[PDB]
Amino acid sequence: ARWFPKTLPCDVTLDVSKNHVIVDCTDKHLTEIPGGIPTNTTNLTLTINHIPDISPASFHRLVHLVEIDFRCNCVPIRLGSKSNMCPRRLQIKPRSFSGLTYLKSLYLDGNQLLEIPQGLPPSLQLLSLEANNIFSIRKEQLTELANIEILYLGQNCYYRNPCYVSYSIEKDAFLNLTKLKVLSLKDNNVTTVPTVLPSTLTELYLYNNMIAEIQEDDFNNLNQLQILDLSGNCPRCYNAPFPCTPCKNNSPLQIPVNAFDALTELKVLRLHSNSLQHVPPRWFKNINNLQELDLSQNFLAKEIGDAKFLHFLPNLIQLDLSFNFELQVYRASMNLSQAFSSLKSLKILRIRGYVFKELKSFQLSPLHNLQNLEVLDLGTNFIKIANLSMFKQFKRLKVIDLSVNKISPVLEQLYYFRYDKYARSCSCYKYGQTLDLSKNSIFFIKSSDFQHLSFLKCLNLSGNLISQTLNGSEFQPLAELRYLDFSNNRLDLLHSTAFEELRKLEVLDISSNSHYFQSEGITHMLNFTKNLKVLQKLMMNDNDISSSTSRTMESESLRTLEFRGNHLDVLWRDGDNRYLQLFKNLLKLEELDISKNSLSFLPSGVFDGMPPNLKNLSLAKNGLKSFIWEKLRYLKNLETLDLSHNQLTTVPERLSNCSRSLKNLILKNNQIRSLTKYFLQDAFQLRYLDLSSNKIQMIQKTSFPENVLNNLKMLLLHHNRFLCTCDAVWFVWWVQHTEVTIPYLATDVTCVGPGAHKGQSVISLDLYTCEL
Amino acid sequence: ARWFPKTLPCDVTLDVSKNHVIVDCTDKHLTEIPGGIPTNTTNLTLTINHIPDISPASFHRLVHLVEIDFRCNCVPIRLGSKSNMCPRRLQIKPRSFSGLTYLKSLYLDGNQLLEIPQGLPPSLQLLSLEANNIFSIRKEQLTELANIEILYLGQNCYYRNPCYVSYSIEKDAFLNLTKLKVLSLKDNNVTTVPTVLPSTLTELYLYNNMIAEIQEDDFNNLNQLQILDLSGNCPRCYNAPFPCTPCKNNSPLQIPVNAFDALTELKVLRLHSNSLQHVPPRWFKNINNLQELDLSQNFLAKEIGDAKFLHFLPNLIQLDLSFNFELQVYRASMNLSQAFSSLKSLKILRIRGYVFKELKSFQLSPLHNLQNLEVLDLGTNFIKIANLSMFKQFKRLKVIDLSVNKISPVLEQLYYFRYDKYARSCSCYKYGQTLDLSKNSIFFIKSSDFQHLSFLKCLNLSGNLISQTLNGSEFQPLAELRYLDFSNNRLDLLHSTAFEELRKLEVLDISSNSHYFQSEGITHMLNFTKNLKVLQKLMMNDNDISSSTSRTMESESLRTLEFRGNHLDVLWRDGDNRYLQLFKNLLKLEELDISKNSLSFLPSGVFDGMPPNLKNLSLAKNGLKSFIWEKLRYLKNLETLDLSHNQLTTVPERLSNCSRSLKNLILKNNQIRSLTKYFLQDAFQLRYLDLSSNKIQMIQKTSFPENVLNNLKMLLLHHNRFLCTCDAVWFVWWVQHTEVTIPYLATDVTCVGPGAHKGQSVISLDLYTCEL
Ligand SMILES: CCOc1nc(N)c2nc(-c3cncc(F)c3)n(Cc3ccc(CN4C[C@@H]5C[C@H]4CN5C)cc3)c2n1
Ligand SMILES: CCOc1nc(N)c2nc(-c3cncc(F)c3)n(Cc3ccc(CN4C[C@@H]5C[C@H]4CN5C)cc3)c2n1
Ligand SMILES: *[C@@H]1O[C@H](CO)[C@@H](O[C@@H]2O[C@H](CO)[C@@H](O)[C@H](O)[C@H]2NC(C)=O)[C@H](O)[C@H]1NC(C)=O
Ligand SMILES: *[C@@H]1O[C@H](CO)[C@@H](O[C@@H]2O[C@H](CO)[C@@H](O)[C@H](O)[C@H]2NC(C)=O)[C@H](O)[C@H]1NC(C)=O
Ligand SMILES: *[C@@H]1O[C@H](CO)[C@@H](O)[C@H](O)[C@H]1NC(C)=O
Ligand SMILES: *[C@@H]1O[C@H](CO)[C@@H](O)[C@H](O)[C@H]1NC(C)=O
Ligand SMILES: *[C@@H]1O[C@H](CO)[C@@H](O)[C@H](O)[C@H]1NC(C)=O
Ligand SMILES: *[C@@H]1O[C@H](CO)[C@@H](O)[C@H](O)[C@H]1NC(C)=O
Ligand SMILES: *[C@@H]1O[C@H](CO)[C@@H](O)[C@H](O)[C@H]1NC(C)=O
Ligand SMILES: *[C@@H]1O[C@H](CO)[C@@H](O)[C@H](O)[C@H]1NC(C)=O
Ligand SMILES: *[C@@H]1O[C@H](CO)[C@@H](O)[C@H](O)[C@H]1NC(C)=O
Ligand SMILES: *[C@@H]1O[C@H](CO)[C@@H](O)[C@H](O)[C@H]1NC(C)=O
Ligand SMILES: *[C@@H]1O[C@H](CO)[C@@H](O)[C@H](O)[C@H]1NC(C)=O
Ligand SMILES: *[C@@H]1O[C@H](CO)[C@@H](O)[C@H](O)[C@H]1NC(C)=O
Ligand SMILES: *[C@@H]1O[C@H](CO)[C@@H](O)[C@H](O)[C@H]1NC(C)=O
Repeated sequence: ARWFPKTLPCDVTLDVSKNHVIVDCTDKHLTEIPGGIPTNTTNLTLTINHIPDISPASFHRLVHLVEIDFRCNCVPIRLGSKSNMCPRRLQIKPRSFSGLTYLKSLYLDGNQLLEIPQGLPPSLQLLSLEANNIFSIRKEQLTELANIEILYLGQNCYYRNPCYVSYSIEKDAFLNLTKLKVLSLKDNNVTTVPTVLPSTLTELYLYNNMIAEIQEDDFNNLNQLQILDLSGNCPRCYNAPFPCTPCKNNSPLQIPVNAFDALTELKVLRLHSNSLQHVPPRWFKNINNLQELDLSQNFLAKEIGDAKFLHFLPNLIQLDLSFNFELQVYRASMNLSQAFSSLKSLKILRIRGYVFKELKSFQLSPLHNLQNLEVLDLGTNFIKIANLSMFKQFKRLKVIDLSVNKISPVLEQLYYFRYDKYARSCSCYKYGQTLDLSKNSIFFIKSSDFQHLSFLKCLNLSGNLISQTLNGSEFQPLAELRYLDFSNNRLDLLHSTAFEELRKLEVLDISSNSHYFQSEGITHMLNFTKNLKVLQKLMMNDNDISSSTSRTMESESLRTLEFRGNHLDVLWRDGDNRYLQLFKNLLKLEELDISKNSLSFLPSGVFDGMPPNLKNLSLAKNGLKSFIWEKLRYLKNLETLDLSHNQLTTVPERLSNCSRSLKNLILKNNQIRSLTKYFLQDAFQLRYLDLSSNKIQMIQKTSFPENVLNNLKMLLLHHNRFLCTCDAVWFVWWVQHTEVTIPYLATDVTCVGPGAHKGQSVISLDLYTCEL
Repeated sequence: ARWFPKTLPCDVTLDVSKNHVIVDCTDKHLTEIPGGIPTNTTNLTLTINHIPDISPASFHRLVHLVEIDFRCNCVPIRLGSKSNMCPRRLQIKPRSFSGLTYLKSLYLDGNQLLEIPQGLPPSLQLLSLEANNIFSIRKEQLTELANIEILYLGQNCYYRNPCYVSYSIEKDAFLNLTKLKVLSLKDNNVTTVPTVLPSTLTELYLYNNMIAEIQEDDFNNLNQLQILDLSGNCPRCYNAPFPCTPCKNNSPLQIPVNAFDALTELKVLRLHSNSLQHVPPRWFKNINNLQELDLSQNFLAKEIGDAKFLHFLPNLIQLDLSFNFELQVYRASMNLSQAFSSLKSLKILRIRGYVFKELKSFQLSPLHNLQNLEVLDLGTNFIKIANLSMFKQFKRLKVIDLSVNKISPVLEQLYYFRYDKYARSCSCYKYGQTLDLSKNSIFFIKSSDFQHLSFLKCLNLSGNLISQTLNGSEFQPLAELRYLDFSNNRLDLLHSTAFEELRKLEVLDISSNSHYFQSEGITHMLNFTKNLKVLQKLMMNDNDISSSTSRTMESESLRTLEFRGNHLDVLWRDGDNRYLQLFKNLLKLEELDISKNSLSFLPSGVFDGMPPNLKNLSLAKNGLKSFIWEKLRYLKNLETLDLSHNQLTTVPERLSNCSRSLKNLILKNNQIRSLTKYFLQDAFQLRYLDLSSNKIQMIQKTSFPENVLNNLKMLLLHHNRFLCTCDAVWFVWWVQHTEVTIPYLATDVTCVGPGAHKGQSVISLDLYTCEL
């Protein structure tokens, strides 16, 4: 169907609309730029290869290049692979870029460049050189960047990439860059705010450096600036998960009361981890459009009880005061000043790590009339006592986050403590008001705990110590709850009435409640689903279920059931019939996940026991060694069948005879060593076939008739054991000229033999000697 | 060093003392008995193969045979492989066994035999036919077994192997078996005790059948009988994890009060799961040597409060009353009759599954002066309340097991519910007094909870809900405790004084306490070990540890540290120096397990940081892709290094030059494709080398100097990718003629090629074509 196979080990994409021809050679194990990149090419990406040099030959004919992404061909030793270290830094010849008169972006991050490449074209707007070894910026070396708008110079001198000296910036070095809009000098061992900066700046990033003092003429001319980040200068180093040296005498970063007076257009000010003990109100008189303020990881515990500066922040949308506890203090309560009530625009308020024992309703009084307050995040505070009913006054909020506390009767997992949360590399909220009580110490629950909280749409009890026999009496106020996360508890299904009070329950997660399922003789009423008339999705993963008092689960509403990580192999012990219909009366079940169930075989009758409308069935990761494909005829609405990561050695003789409906067949990571002679014959609804990571040596046209292959949206065959003899002539030819999508022709569709062709990719194979 | 290689795919062993030449071909995928079995063979095992028939040729010359183990060559389909089902039942030709004049044991279990094989020689003493299809026993078919003493006929008719009729035993079928001592007819659909049985019987197994009544004279002549098992006739079927049919009206097994009057010699009486509601004292009038009584899984709850039959059991050693609770009752307390006090020889009392809310001290008073009580087992009782100090009156006991209860302020896992716990296939007690509180609902602890338990040597709190900051005040009475299992809790190491109260603690398990290590910003004092001056072994597996407030763990006593399943990869982030000596001041550490720590490379300084007496180091299952072997010289006492299940591709050029001490090198399950030219040269300390499951094609003699091979206790080479060309001539000759121990030369030391030799064993390879 193609006259000319593409040998090029890169994805080539066309945007005729944006007149962009995108060549992506990310991570293709290249040691030189490939030959034959399309002449018209605009976007060329070579990230994560081992190309040792750039020279005028490199970009060649590619005079239409508007972006070169040549990152991480020589990553700093502590940041890159230690099994494939880069031996000598990237070498950039003179004259390598001067010819590309249209070049608008040059990414050279992570190549151990010692100096800024020069001879760059006047079209250049973005220059990225993060994670190199450039720690002296001289103004003459920036002449070439007259038109530059975004300059990334960070991470050239920090603990993961040390330069052992201070960062040096010549006076006024960036001033004649009259179009510079974003300047990043983060993670650089900078000692002073470089002056004078061009007034064009909208974004200035100076965080995680060694700046101890702000002079007040540092930001005199930054009247266009919108983002200022001074975080991590004089860091608060307690439990730092990276090497951290605070400023001497525990000094804060010193910012004169008026250093921000020119920042008329400042929208976000990040002063995270500056060891601040006060926030002088005078900082903020001339910014009255500030919307985002980060004051986390300082020493502002008492300042939180005062905070006169809040009165000057009426347009503030986000305010972060997390981790300001003073070391070794366990406050009894939270003293929030009334000044918080003047934060009329406030949508996001986060105060993690204040560390106090009791939260009572009055201490949140300053927030009672913040009419757009959407998120109150009080996590990681070791609160032991809280009347949950106090949150009736916050029916308005979208998320009340008490995660990680000690109560008893989405941000990254390393977020507040990560060194550079913005470092570049080479959930039930949608249902409505959410109260997150996850990772707490609630050992018992009763309906009263939730009085005056009827409005809740999603409730998170994940990771508590709830080990009680739910009989439908524990959650009665929560008449609108649609989502209950009950995972990582010890649910005791003694009563088939568990959870039935939640009459609008749509999603129930009782995954990882294996405690009681792991001990013999305990009763488990699995048919409790009969009572949740609205339930749509039930997750009971990793429960170790191997016995059930009830022989059938019943639901008229349930569409998806996650039953992964249990012991259906024991429930379906060969000879025991009693549970072969456990799922039959889930009448609108469309998706069943029973991967990870040790099902080395499926008893006869499992398929007949499946509910009538099943579309998507996962039997992955079961150690399946045999499979009676013919019993798929019982699965009359089956469209996706996932047999990945098993021990299957054969495919059916006639897939067409096993199902008239199957669309997506996933057979990756099995032991298949060859296909049956007429495998796919007349399988006209087959659309997706993953056979990757098997042991296939040959594929003849008998098994892959082209009138079924050619309607495949995708066809995965990488990581097999292909034998590229003259007997393979049709498969090699078909792989070379098909329009069907086959991922990884470059890196993993390969001959294992014979000898001559070993490790050679099938797409590059010349089999002319088979035709003499 | 051998002139004649052993090609036979079976382990051949010699016992010169007992004149046993044992040939073990268990599970060698045999389709016929291998050729060349030694003529002297006495013990031949062919279990789990696919040998389709036995005929006189089978053993033709093996006339010294004393035992043939020919089990599971045709397992019943519901019991056996579905991927390699047996197609046709085993066929035994006439006269196949009559020649083996010394045959004393014949195992033919699991071959779908239709009839008792005939022609057996009169030497035969043991005959096993479990899991066949022989369900009609006729007196004529047993004449041949005149000298028989042990007869296994069970599992020929039950739910995993159905015969669809009742078992038939001809009247007096076994009477003329004048030497029969063991008769087993378990799992057979037997309906009546077969009569008359020979009076030689010492053991009779009739369990899991359909016997509803014992006749008064069924055991009249069994005056030599020692073990009677009538369990599972009229089963109690509640929560049965197998198909279970009770007797009509849930009636008990009916046993006349005088049925045991001849069993003067009975030591073991098993009446498990017989739906008994009373135990008539009259049963035990003439049994005065009973030592073991199993009364579990009945309806004897009320009887436990009465139990006049105990007065007739002064020699009883074990009594099991487990799982006798009445359905739908949650008794408030346990009523044990005062008659328990007449059980003076009692060593083991098990009453699981009585189901009561409170255990108070007065209720165990019938046991206070049982002077040989060693084990009291009260697990799986849903006890909600128990004052632990009551066990001061049981200092004499070895194990107090309150496991799997609901207390708050070694047996099989399926044991009382297993169908046939004796079905045949084809820990801190040693420290002293043990109180097992594992799998309970103890969320908070304090010193008084253990008042008057100063004697305890081991405490199991595994799997409770303890989520508190231990500061060394919680265990203060436990002055003699040597072992604390604290696994599966939520340990909070805020204080480095945790556990210091346990001043004689030798083994501490805090594995699987990952909860608080999973949230950022929490303080974890890993140096709490300085305070335990006798601690020998610390397990902290699977805690997900990735951050630590203390930089060094300190101990003067610790020998073993299990640190598996954590995130040393994060702690030792490349560029972060601070934790590279975390184990350095554990001065007597001899064993470190830091497997499963995501260590894809080891930062420089890890080996230098290791404590000075480290002998045994596991870095298994880390995704290790590179390894600087030379740094092993920092481990001056290294003897065992485990690098198994990683991604290593090369071995060092000279292992001897990397370590002067290394004895055991485990490199299994890596990506090694070849050995260095002088790999093992002068490695005079090497004793054990595992190179199995790699990708090795060739091994030359330079790499395996024979003055090093001859000091190997073992050398594992199976499952590589050996290439049996003429270039392999030395390795094929050496494997065939060496005396070094190599497991699986028969089964998994195999050629992948070239062509002719694929799948062929190296030991069988004839390379004369390489010498013409
Ligand atoms: C024996 C194996 O079955 C099993 N399986 C479990 N999963 C389970 N859980 C608990 C449990 C215990 N205590 C606190 C909890 F939160 C849970 N129990 C004990 C129990 C036994 C019977 C009854 C029946 N009710 C008591 C009665 C009769 C009915 C109403 N009357 C007051 C209630 C509880 C369990 N027993
Ligand atoms: C977030 C910082 O790190 C961290 N790490 C943990 N692991 C942790 N655990 C708890 C905890 C709380 N309450 C119940 C529990 F069972 C555990 N807290 C809160 C806390 C913080 C400080 C102090 C120290 N105070 C100063 C003293 C001694 C004590 C009282 N005196 C005034 C005590 C408790 C924790 N805080
Ligand atoms: C940041 O700058 C400081 C000071 O310029 C560097 O510290 C010097 O490092 C060398 C080599 O370790 C020492 O001999 C000097 O005494 C250090 N000077 C001071 C003042 O400490 C430091 O290495 C730089 N940091 C990084 C990550 O490169
Ligand atoms: C044990 O014996 C009973 C009868 O003694 C067998 O039950 C018969 O099975 C056939 C086929 O399943 C039925 O058509 C009969 O109605 C059954 N008879 C009775 C009285 O139930 C039973 O199959 C045997 N059990 C096993 C495991 O083989
Ligand atoms: C291609 O490069 C241009 C110029 O840097 C950029 O604006 C555009 O978004 C890129 N498009 C793609 C698909 O990479
Ligand atoms: C509930 O909290 C847990 C634990 O923090 C989290 O993993 C999970 O995603 C939350 N549930 C939802 C539905 O977001
Ligand atoms: C269910 O059990 C709870 C205790 O968890 C109890 O308070 C309640 O009365 C019970 N509900 C019913 C309907 O029996
Ligand atoms: C579930 O099945 C059990 C049978 O053991 C029955 O007692 C109970 O009423 C059933 N409950 C529901 C909700 O179907
Ligand atoms: C060999 O067979 C005899 C006869 O049954 C048996 O007593 C002995 O234990 C067997 N020895 C071994 C090592 O299998
Ligand atoms: C438990 O009994 C002991 C006597 O051994 C007594 O000292 C203690 O007060 C009792 N504790 C409780 C909670 O009843
Ligand atoms: C403690 O109990 C648990 C669970 O019952 C068990 O796995 C563990 O082996 C026990 N600990 C010891 C030291 O035997
Ligand atoms: C240790 O903490 C416990 C609470 O777990 C408290 O009762 C006790 O007073 C504390 N003792 C010391 C010495 O800090
Ligand atoms: C553990 O190390 C910490 C370091 O912060 C120290 O404060 C504490 O006293 C140490 N504890 C012990 C028992 O050595
Ligand atoms: C080394 O340690 C492992 C446990 O991690 C143990 O299985 C093995 O026997 C030890 N080897 C020696 C020689 O002590
Ligand atoms: C390794 O070999 C070199 C060269 O013989 C030698 O100088 C060095 O001492 C050796 N190291 C060890 C630890 O044997």
